[PDB]
Amino acid sequence: VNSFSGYLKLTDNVYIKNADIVEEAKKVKPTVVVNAANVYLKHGGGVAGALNKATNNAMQVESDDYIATNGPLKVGGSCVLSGHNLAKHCLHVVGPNVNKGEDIQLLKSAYENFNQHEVLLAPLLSAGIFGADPIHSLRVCVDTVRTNVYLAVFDKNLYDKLVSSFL
Ligand SMILES: C[C@@H](O)CNc1cc(N2CC3(CCC3)[C@@](F)(C(=O)O)C2)ncn1
Repeated sequence: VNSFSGYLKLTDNVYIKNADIVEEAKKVKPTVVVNAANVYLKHGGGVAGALNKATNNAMQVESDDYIATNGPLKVGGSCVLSGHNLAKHCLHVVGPNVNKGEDIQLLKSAYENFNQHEVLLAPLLSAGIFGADPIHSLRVCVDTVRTNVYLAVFDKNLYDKLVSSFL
């Protein structure tokens, strides 16, 4: 038993809700919140901009030190950093950004990072400003992640569409 409330169950291990991942995180304080990161951990907009703002920019400060030490992530890769006031940990995961021409097949590799964590609160990778089809992203999530994933979908309209088209 865990504290996630109001999710629709899609599969044995994947759950979905219409929620602001930021407000979902502040209430649940999950062990892991997933950020829709880029390789530079520049958290300017989309989910990343919203998460970072909710930490009062502490996420960005920590991220800049991480990059200064380690260099950029790989597309399809991830790193674990602090969850600040939102979660114990933040798993920064880089899905491909279609608006940069990145290969969509890397979306599966991105979701594989979730399997290193028993339970996660997460957005749909490569959705929103990353330019991928959220329905494809949901399919890859279901077909790749084996651990327990609670997906927060900000837009009520897309949420309804994802549920209604889910196979
Ligand atoms: C209130 C909002 O500002 C932040 N709260 C969100 C956003 C979100 N999206 C997902 C997405 C990141 C990968 C696709 C995104 F960038 C996009 O849909 O463009 C933003 N998902 C959950 N909560």
